[PDB]
Amino acid sequence: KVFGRCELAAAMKRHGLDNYRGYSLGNWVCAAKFESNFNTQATNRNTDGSTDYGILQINSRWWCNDGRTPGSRNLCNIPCSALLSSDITASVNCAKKIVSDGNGMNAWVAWRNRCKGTDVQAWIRGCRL
Ligand SMILES: [Cl-]
Ligand SMILES: [Cl-]
Ligand SMILES: [Cl-]
Ligand code: NA
Ligand SMILES: [Rh+3]
Ligand SMILES: [Rh+3]
Ligand SMILES: [Rh+3]
Ligand SMILES: [Rh+3]
Ligand SMILES: [Rh+3]
Ligand SMILES: [Rh+3]
Repeated sequence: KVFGRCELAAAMKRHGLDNYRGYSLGNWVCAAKFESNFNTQATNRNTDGSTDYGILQINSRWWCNDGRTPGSRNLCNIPCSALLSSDITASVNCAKKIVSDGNGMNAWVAWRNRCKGTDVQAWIRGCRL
């Protein structure tokens, strides 16, 4: 499913991301924009053989099981395919664990390089939230 910007903002808000670990909703929407272009079905292979899945491009190296990432963990206790669903519940719940692990949103390289320090509020402008 390819979310609209405000549609995704609304779903992220309902699921508790707004100000989660101190990160305003615009941070999460900006991250999703540059990670996946709001596409829940997005996948990308990493150089190390792990794969990133879903709207927030969650990595099989640590967070989910895809059966093809040797030596990896499954800290969110989910198949990576759960992260591709039209329902963002699994991605949000796993994202909450990632952002709590010490590095905050710096875990998402595209957030660090493209969202951090910018006017992220722009990403939720106009939405009925
Ligand atoms: Cl914001
Ligand atoms: Cl594996
Ligand atoms: Cl932080
Ligand atoms: Na894994
Ligand atoms: Rh808000
Ligand atoms: Rh890499
Ligand atoms: Rh399985
Ligand atoms: Rh649901
Ligand atoms: Rh839902
Ligand atoms: Rh502004």
